[PDB]
Amino acid sequence: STAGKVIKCKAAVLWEEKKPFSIEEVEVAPPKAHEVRIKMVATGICRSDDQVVSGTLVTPLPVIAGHEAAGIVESIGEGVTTVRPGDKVIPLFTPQCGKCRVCKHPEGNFCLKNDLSMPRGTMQDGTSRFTCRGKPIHHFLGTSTFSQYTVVDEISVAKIDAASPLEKVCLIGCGFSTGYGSAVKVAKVTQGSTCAVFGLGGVGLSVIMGCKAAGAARIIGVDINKDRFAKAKEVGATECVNPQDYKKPIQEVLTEMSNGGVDFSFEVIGRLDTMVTALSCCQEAYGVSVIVGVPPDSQNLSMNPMLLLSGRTWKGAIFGGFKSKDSVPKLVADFMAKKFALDPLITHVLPFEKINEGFDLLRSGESIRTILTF
Amino acid sequence: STAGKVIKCKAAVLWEEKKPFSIEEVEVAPPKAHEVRIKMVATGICRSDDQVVSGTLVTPLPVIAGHEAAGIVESIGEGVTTVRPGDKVIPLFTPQCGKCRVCKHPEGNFCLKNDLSMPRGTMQDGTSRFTCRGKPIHHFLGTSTFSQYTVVDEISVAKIDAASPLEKVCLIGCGFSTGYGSAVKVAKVTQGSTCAVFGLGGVGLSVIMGCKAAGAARIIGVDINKDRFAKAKEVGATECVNPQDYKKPIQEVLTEMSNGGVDFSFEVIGRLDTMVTALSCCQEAYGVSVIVGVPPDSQNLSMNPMLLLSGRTWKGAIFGGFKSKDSVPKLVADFMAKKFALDPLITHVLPFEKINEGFDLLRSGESIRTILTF
Ligand SMILES: NC(=O)c1ccc[n+]([C@@H]2O[C@H](COP(=O)([O-])OP(=O)(O)OC[C@H]3O[C@@H](n4cnc5c(N)ncnc54)[C@H](O)[C@@H]3O)[C@@H](O)[C@H]2O)c1
Ligand SMILES: NC(=O)c1ccc[n+]([C@@H]2O[C@H](COP(=O)([O-])OP(=O)(O)OC[C@H]3O[C@@H](n4cnc5c(N)ncnc54)[C@H](O)[C@@H]3O)[C@@H](O)[C@H]2O)c1
Ligand SMILES: OCc1ccc(F)cc1F
Ligand SMILES: OCc1ccc(F)cc1F
Ligand SMILES: [Zn+2]
Ligand SMILES: [Zn+2]
Ligand SMILES: [Zn+2]
Ligand SMILES: [Zn+2]
Repeated sequence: STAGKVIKCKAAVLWEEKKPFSIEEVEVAPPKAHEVRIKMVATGICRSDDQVVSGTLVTPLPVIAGHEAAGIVESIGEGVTTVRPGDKVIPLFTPQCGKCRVCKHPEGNFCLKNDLSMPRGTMQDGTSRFTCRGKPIHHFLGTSTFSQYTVVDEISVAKIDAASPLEKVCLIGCGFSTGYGSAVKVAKVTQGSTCAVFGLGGVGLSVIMGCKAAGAARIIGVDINKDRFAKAKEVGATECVNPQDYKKPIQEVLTEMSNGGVDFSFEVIGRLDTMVTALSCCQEAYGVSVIVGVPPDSQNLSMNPMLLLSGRTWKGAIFGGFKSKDSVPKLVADFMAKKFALDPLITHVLPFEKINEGFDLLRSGESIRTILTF
Repeated sequence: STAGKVIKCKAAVLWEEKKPFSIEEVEVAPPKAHEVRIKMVATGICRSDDQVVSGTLVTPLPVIAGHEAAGIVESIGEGVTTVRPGDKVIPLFTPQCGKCRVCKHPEGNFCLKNDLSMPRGTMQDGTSRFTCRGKPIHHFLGTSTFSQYTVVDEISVAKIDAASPLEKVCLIGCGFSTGYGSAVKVAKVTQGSTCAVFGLGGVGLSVIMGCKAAGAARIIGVDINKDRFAKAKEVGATECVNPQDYKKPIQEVLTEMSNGGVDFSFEVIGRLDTMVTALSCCQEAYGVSVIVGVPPDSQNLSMNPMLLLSGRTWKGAIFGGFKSKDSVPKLVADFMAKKFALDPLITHVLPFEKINEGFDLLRSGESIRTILTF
């Protein structure tokens, strides 16, 4: 008895940059044509959400943030054919319209309907389904998961296994898939190679899982927080180094360790300097470096193009290069088949009402992934 | 008769930056172990040699430049097994030692014995085989082809078909292979794709040849000199554009023409601004951009890493990605079998004695490639 009606529910609203989320009542409009309204079951706290609070990732405010989640369909608008009420689903922060040139390309995944390149913070139709204190609130990446209910366009949701544990597979909505895919699909890590992963938070650990699954012989974790090394080795790092321990630049250390440069490097932090360092540490003639971290808004890096002329390949990707709607159900199935592990990424599980505390664990460095439960 | 003795011959010596070459007598020492002394037959004037004169490409002076050439073995040092006196050969400015990690890698070609990354201007043993006015003269990229005779390490020379027309196949020693391989081996241009090529000199025309060979549907030539357009279309460009004709930046023009960005772009000029423009004009999610041009010494470019994070691939390569000693003889065999044409690249021919006039033709923009005959 909620279908077709406005739902009044709790959501975490970000009214302004550099302020705590405000947990309060919002109104969620019913889904229009080709839209899906979801009751949220679990959502992760991803560094990108903090970057929105920090102002380094720009998107229109006020906003309902959150993009890594899973829930259950409450209702569908007219014309929806891929999910039904009661289905378990994961919102897709990168859509898959299936009709654009990128969707049709065998390698591309950054669908042209995304709200990332030039964020509008609305539904595909340019409007919002959220109201709070009488004011319209923006959506974020077409997902907006920090709410007991959200509405998403059909191209931004995927149906998953009805038996999946939503408090774990929400990670397939961002963190896990991004890291894993950056290794196995974007870099295409090869058996017996040497990999270096800069940044050992939730996404970096997933890159390590991918490098191990691809059969890398050496996976060097790189982080300035040594507290992260233990878990990195658990999931597959063979060695870990802290740049702060050395008197010489880390790229020099890594080139020496790998007898001339690594086969694959990954920047999984979001800093301009580590992107160049990661590039440099890969072997100059055949090395490949993948940018995964989201850089600060509007800032350019500076680099010497001879680093590329010698033969290096540099690339970046969103969401591990996975075509989202095709891939997410498959990843959940693979998870149910024990093909990979999600527990090592989860360090804290908190009620949704503790979202601010969850963000504090992330900022302090205490957590890898905190999952919020509704 | 000359075996084991010093040979006195004419060479084009560059005593100082920004000055004409001095054609005068030099002394060329006999080859030491694993060295090969070559009587030169033809050499091309490549933009890189002019960059040495300009000082934008740094290597120790005074020097005998020249690196795109063919000739006939005059004598071999002790232990040489891959060429013999009388064989036709092409010197390799990127060596192939066959032993280092890069030589052993299936994709790499920038052998660690190269004299390009940290140029010393000598033979592999750290010394010079050239004397002029009683002073030692530096080698260039282990080739030094602007001389009637040169001495090269065995790893920097390839034996070619004894019936090869040396005044045409010298281009396989640089210009043609670099461009053609940049398209077919490095970028891996696909059938039906859209390519954009920045710079329509000798190497850019070779990239067009490779794109056409690979089956590209559209090949867009980009150059500020419209006099280059006719020849570009002759070798396969479908359209040519001069950035100076437009009010908007050329990456916007190319993105418009290609309905969202090109599949493959190539920077074949050597400017920092065009490397970034070329990267930008490839499609944001799956585009590939290859840097072929040689940038000014020690200068960094500035770019926004979001260009990569969306999915673009950026890479560069030396000599078309070709393992040099393995590939050169195969490229010559293919030329002899009419698999590709070299004549369209050659616009002028002069005797070696007119090398300065040859450089004037390149600098004025009149020539594509001038071949010098000894
Ligand atoms: N490309 C995408 O689709 C995508 C998806 C998810 C996340 N991201 C980006 O990935 C990055 C990683 O996200 P996360 O959730 O793992 O973040 P996180 O904060 O959990 O991990 C960051 C890690 O980097 C380390 N670090 C910080 N500064 C460092 C330095 N100078 N040198 C070495 N290590 C350093 C930190 O100690 C921490 O362990 C963020 O920028 C995030 O926005 C991108
Ligand atoms: N990677 C390698 O192994 C390798 C090998 C050979 C040459 N190179 C480099 O390749 C580059 C091209 O060599 P080339 O012999 O073809 O040179 P070239 O001078 O014959 O051609 C350069 C072309 O660029 C055009 N151009 C100049 N400025 C431009 C601008 N702003 N926009 C568009 N077009 C512009 C010129 O008009 C000209 O046609 C040089 O930098 C050279 O050193 C690299
Ligand atoms: O973590 C989700 C995410 C991924 C890429 C990006 F550029 C912004 C963003 F929010
Ligand atoms: O044209 C030969 C050549 C190729 C690449 C480079 F970096 C320098 C150089 F001289
Ligand atoms: Zn699409
Ligand atoms: Zn995320
Ligand atoms: Zn080698
Ligand atoms: Zn050259």
